Amino acid sequence: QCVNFTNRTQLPSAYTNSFTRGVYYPDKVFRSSVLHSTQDLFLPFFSNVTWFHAIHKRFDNPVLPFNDGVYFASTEKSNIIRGWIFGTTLDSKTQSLLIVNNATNVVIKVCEFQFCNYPFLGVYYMESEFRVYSSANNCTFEYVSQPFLNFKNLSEFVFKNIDGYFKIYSKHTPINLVRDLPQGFSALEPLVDLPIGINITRFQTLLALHRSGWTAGAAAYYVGYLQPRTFLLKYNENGTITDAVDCALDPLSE
Amino acid sequence: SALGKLQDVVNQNAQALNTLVKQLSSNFGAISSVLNDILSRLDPPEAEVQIDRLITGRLQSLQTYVTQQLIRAAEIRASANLAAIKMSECVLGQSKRVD
Amino acid sequence: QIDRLITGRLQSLQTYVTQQLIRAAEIRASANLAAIKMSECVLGQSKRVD
Amino acid sequence: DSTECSNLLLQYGSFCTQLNRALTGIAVEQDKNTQEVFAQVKQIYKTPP
Amino acid sequence: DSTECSNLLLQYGSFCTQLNRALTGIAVEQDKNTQEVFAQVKQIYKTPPIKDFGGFNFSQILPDPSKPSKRSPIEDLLFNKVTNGLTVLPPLLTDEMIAQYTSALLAGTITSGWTFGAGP
Amino acid sequence: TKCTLKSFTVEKGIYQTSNFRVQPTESIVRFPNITNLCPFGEVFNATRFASVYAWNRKRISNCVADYSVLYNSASFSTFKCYGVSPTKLNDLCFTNVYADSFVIRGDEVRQIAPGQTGTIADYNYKLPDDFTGCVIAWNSNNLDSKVGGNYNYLYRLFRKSNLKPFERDISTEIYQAGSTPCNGVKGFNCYFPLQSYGFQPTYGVGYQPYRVVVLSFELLHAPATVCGPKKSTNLVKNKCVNFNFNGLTGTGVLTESNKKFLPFQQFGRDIADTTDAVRDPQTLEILDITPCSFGGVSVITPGTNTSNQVAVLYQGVNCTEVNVFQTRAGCLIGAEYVNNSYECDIPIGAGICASYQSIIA
Ligand SMILES: *[C@@H]1O[C@H](CO)[C@@H](O[C@@H]2O[C@H](CO)[C@@H](O)[C@H](O)[C@H]2NC(C)=O)[C@H](O)[C@H]1NC(C)=O
Ligand SMILES: *[C@@H]1O[C@H](CO)[C@@H](O[C@@H]2O[C@H](CO)[C@@H](O)[C@H](O)[C@H]2NC(C)=O)[C@H](O)[C@H]1NC(C)=O
Ligand SMILES: *[C@@H]1O[C@H](CO)[C@@H](O)[C@H](O)[C@H]1NC(C)=O
Ligand SMILES: *[C@@H]1O[C@H](CO)[C@@H](O)[C@H](O)[C@H]1NC(C)=O
Ligand SMILES: *[C@@H]1O[C@H](CO)[C@@H](O)[C@H](O)[C@H]1NC(C)=O
Ligand SMILES: *[C@@H]1O[C@H](CO)[C@@H](O)[C@H](O)[C@H]1NC(C)=O
Ligand SMILES: *[C@@H]1O[C@H](CO)[C@@H](O)[C@H](O)[C@H]1NC(C)=O
Ligand SMILES: *[C@@H]1O[C@H](CO)[C@@H](O)[C@H](O)[C@H]1NC(C)=O
Ligand SMILES: *[C@@H]1O[C@H](CO)[C@@H](O)[C@H](O)[C@H]1NC(C)=O
Repeated sequence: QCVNFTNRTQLPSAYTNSFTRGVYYPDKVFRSSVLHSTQDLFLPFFSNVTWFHAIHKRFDNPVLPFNDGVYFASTEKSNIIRGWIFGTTLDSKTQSLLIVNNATNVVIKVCEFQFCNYPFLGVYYMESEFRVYSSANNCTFEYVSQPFLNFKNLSEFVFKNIDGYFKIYSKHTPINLVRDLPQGFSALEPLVDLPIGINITRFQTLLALHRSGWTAGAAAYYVGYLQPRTFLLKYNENGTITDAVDCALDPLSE
Repeated sequence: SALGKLQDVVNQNAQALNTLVKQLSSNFGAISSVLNDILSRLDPPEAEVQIDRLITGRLQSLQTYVTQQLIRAAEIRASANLAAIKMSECVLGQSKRVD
Repeated sequence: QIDRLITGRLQSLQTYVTQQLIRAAEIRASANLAAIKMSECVLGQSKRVD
Repeated sequence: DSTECSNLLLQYGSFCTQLNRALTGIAVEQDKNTQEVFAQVKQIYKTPP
Repeated sequence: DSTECSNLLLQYGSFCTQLNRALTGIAVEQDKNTQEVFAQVKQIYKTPPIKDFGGFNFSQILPDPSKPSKRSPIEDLLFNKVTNGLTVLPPLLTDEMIAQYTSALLAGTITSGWTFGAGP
Repeated sequence: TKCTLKSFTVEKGIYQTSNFRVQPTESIVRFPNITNLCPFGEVFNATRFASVYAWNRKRISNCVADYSVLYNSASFSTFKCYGVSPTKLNDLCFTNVYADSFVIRGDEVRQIAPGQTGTIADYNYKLPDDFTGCVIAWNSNNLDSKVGGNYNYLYRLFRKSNLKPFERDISTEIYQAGSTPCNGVKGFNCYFPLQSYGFQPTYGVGYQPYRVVVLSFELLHAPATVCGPKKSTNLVKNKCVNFNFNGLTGTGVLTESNKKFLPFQQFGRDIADTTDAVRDPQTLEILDITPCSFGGVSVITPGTNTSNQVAVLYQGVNCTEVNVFQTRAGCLIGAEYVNNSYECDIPIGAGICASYQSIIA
C-alpha cells in the first residue's frame, strides 16, 4: 500500500550552521588526557547544514544523496521520526537497507524492497499504519535490537559505509532551545556496526503521521555531508572527548 | 619563559624519544609494521623481504636518532664547558671580563 | 622504481641535513666566539693575551 | 607534484617533519647568532657633528 | 622478541654495537659534564649558625632547613617551575647532592671570598 | 665482560655487558563470552522433517555456531564433510549457513555428494561440484516409519532435465514421457512426478528412512559474522604472559587498573600509541598492561690484577624479578651496602658507588 501526500505547502528548505557538531569517536580505543590527531570522514566545523521542518503544513521527505556519509540531526519531541531508508535505486532491482524504530523495538533488514514513493508510518489518536514497501523478496541480514530513541530531545546520528561496514554513531542530548541547533560540543558514541555489504548512494527519512486527513507533529531535522579530513581530539581524564579542532578550517586551527 | 633553555632541552629530548617510538608504527613500504602479522600471514621467502624492509627502515631511524643525539650532546657539552668556566671565573673569583 | 628514487633522494636529503647541522654547530661556535670578542674587546679593554 | 610518490612517501613516517624541524632550528639559530653578536646595546648612540 | 628478525639483523654486522657505544659515550659524558660544572671543590663548606654578615641577607640562596630536600627557596622555585627497548639511566649525582655542592660553593664564597678557589 | 671488552684483562670499572628480559611464561587467550547460540535445535531436533523434493532450507545468520556439539554426538551415522574439515569448523567463520533438511532412503545417502548420479541428484536435490559444507545423516526408523505405512514422504521420479545445484522443484505437473499431451490425466505414457516411500519399521537398512541435514558454508565479499566459538584460557595476573584479547595480541604483565573505561571502549593507548590498558571480554574489568621487564646487565669489577670478584647491576629492574640490594639505578647482586660514605671508585648511579676493600656499595 502506498499513499500520495497532496496537501503540502511549497517552501524552500533552509540552511544553518553546523557549529562544532558531528564529531564522533573514530575507534573503540580508550585514550585519557591526550591530544590525538585522526584523519577520517568527518563533518566540517561551521559548515552549511540543510534544515528541514515538519510543522502544521510542512512534510519534508525529499530524495537526498548519501555521498561518503550522512550526519543526521533531529530536534525532536513526541517521537515523530521513526527510521531511515538506504540504497541506490530504492526498488527491487538493487538491495536496500531498512532501519525502523516502532513502538516496541528497532529492526534492521537488508532486502530488495519495492519501496513506495512516499514511505511512512502512522499513529492513530497507537500505531496502526505502516506503508513503506510493497514487497521483500531476497533478505540477507536481519538485526532486532533495543529502541534507540518546545523541542526537548536532540538525537544525532552519523551513517557511514566503508569496506562493507555500516557504522551508525548516536548521541542523545537533553536541550531546551526553541528553534535552532544549540552551540556546544558533544562527541557521538558509536551505536552499531552492521555487516550489510551493500552499495548506498541515496537515503530517505521515515516520518510518522498523526491521525485524529493527516497532521504532522512538530519536528525538525538537519542533513550534513561528511568529507575526508583531519581532526585534533582532546581526551580528558575520564576518556571523554571534550573538545575538537578542525585541521583545515582556518589558519589558527591549522 | 624564564627557564626556557632547560625546558627546551627537555622538550627536544622527549620529542626525539617520541618520534623514535612513533617510527615503529611505519611499515617503510612493507605490508605491515607489525612483525607478528608478517610472520603469521606470509611464507618465509617473502616474509624475509618484508622483515628486511622493516629492519632497514628502523635501522635508518635509529641511526638518525643517534646522529642528532650526538649533535645535541656536543651542544650540551659546549654549554657545560661554558658553565664550568663561568663557575670557575664568576663564582670562585672576580672576573674583569666584560659581560 | 619510485621507491628506489624515494630512498635515494631521502638518503641524500638526510646527508645534506647532517652536514648542515654540523656546519651550524661550527658557525654557532664561531658566533659565540665573536660575541665574546664583541663584549670583551669592543665594550671593554681585555687583559687576555692575543 | 606526483601523488603516487607522496602516497609511497607517507609509508616512511615523519622523516620529512624531522628534516624540516632541523632546518627550521638552524634558520632560527642563525638569527639568534646575529642577535648575540650585534645586538648587545639597547641604545643607538650617535657621534657628535 | 622475533628470532627471525634478529637472525636477519645479524647480517648487517656491528651497527647495533656502534649505536650502543655512542649512547653509552653520551651517557657518561652527561655525568662528566655535571662533575665538571658542580664538583669543583673537595671541601664541603658550611655557613656559621649566626647569619651576621653586616646586613647582607642570603636566606633566599642558602638552603632552607625546613625543607626536606635541603634546597634554597630559589632552587626550590626552579625545581617547581621545570616540568620498546628504551631505558633512562639515573644521573650519578642526585639533585640533593648537586644542591649540597652549590651550598658548599655558596658557603665558601660567602665566608672566604675567592680564597677557597685558589687554596685553603 | 672479557668477551665484551675483547681482552683477558679487565680494568677497574663498570661495563655494560648484556641485557635481561623477563621471558614470557604463559599464553592467555581471552575472547568474548559464549552467548547467542545458533538455532541448531530447531533443525536437528525437529518433530517432523520435509520430503526430499520440498526440502526445508533454513538460513542461519548473526549468531554463534558450535559445531563440536554435532561432531561429538554419537547419534549420527554419516558426518561426511566435503571441502572443509570438521576440526577447523569450530575455528573458521562464515557469512551464512544454509541448513537443508530432508528424508531419503538408506541407499540414497551416497548420492548426496559432489559429482554423483542417481534419481535424487538428477531430479530431487543436486549438490554442486564446488561445494563446501557437511552432509549429516542419521537413521529415523523409529519416528518416520509406521506399521500401516508412512506415505507422507515423496520424491520426484521424473523431469525433462536435470536439476541445477540448490534448486527446489515443488511443481505437481504431469510428466510427459510421450508425444501425446497428458492434458492433466495420468493415462498412457503420462505418469505422476511425486512418488511416496512407504516407510515401514520392518524394512532393511538400505531402505529405512534417513534424516539428512546438509550444512552449506559459503564465503561472500560481505564480512563473515557466523563465527565458531573460541575458548577462554584462565586469566593469569601479575606475570609476564602472552595475551590475546579479541584479536589484539602482545606480551605483558596484566594487573588491575583504576581507569574507568566508557562502555564502548575496549583497548587503551598512551601518548606514544602503545597499548597500555585493555578490557577483558569475559568479565568487564579493566587491566593495565605493563611491559615485561627489560634492563641492561652491567658488571662491576676491580682490576683482574687485584681480584676476580664481580657484581651484577640489572638496570631499572626490581630485585624480585631476577648479597642482593635494591638501588634506584636497579638491582645490585654480589655487593653489600655499607652505611659509611667514601669517595666514588666505581660509579653505579643515583648517588651509589662501588669499591673493593669484598665489593661494597
Ligand atoms: C505517488 O506519486 C508517485 C509520483 O508522482 C507515483 O510514482 C509514479 O508511478 C507511476 C505509475 O503509473 C510511474 O509511471 C511514475 O514514473 C512514478 N513516478 C515516480 C516519481 O516514481 C506513485 O505511484 C504514487 N502512488 C500511488 C499509490 O499512486
Ligand atoms: C632575611 O630575609 C628573610 C626573607 O626576606 C627574612 O625573613 C622574613 O622575616 C620576617 C620577620 O621575621 C617574616 O615576617 C617574613 O615572613 C620572613 N620571610 C621569609 C621569606 O621567611 C629575614 O628576617 C631576613 N633577616 C635575617 C637576619 O635572616
Ligand atoms: C548555504 O547554502 C545556501 C544555498 O545552497 C546559501 O544561500 C546560504 O547562504 C549558505 N549558507 C552559508 C552560511 O554559507
Ligand atoms: C515492530 O516491528 C516488529 C518487526 O516487524 C514487530 O514484530 C512488532 O510487532 C512491531 N511492533 C508494533 C507495535 O507494531
Ligand atoms: C532475487 O529475487 C528474484 C525474484 O524474487 C530472484 O529471481 C533472484 O534470483 C533473487 N536473487 C538472489 C541473489 O537471491
Ligand atoms: C554504487 O552505485 C553508484 C551509482 O549507482 C555507482 O556509480 C558505483 O560505481 C557503485 N559502486 C559499487 C562498488 O558498485
Ligand atoms: C571525571 O570523573 C570524576 C569521577 O570519577 C569526576 O569527579 C570529574 O569531575 C570528572 N571530570 C570531568 C572533566 O568530567
Ligand atoms: C537433539 O537430540 C539428541 C537426541 O535426543 C540430543 O542428544 C541432542 O542434544 C539434541 N540437540 C542437538 C542440538 O543435537
Ligand atoms: C560471562 O560468563 C560468565 C560465566 O561463564 C559470567 O559469570 C559472567 O558474568 C559473564 N560476563 C558477561 C559480561 O556476560
